[PDB]
Amino acid sequence: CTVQVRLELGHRAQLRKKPTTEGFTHDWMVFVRGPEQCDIQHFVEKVVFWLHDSFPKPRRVCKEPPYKVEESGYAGFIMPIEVHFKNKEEPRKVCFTYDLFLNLEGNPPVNHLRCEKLTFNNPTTEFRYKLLRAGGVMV
Amino acid sequence: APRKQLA
Repeated sequence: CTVQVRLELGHRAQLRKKPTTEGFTHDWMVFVRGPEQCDIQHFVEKVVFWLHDSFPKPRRVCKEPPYKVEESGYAGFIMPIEVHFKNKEEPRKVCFTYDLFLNLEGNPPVNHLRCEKLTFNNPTTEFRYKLLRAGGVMV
Repeated sequence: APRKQLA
């Protein structure tokens, strides 16, 4: 069998009304989630968000939903996002590279959505069940 | 929109 599951990556950003003491101009939020009706927790062990080295403790882990990071900053950047699976064999994880871009002052808030598709060939019985409970479909 | 410099 071959099982396909959908992931949704996305982010929001907007100008703060008041810059922080550090000079951070924006609030933003990044997320990994399933499409409507899909609880990806069935097959996702954790999501690791790799922030820019300019952030303290840049490696941010969510072991359970919502898989997200809420932060404040002054600039956008490329954010590796690793999704780890509740799997006993390969693939154990997948790494997306996510563009966390901010809006320029005067322009509308960012509200970006990105749909990803994962294909698993011949998963174990145990892992197949997890994928199907998360809204996976055989292909 | 400002972005964090790579170099």
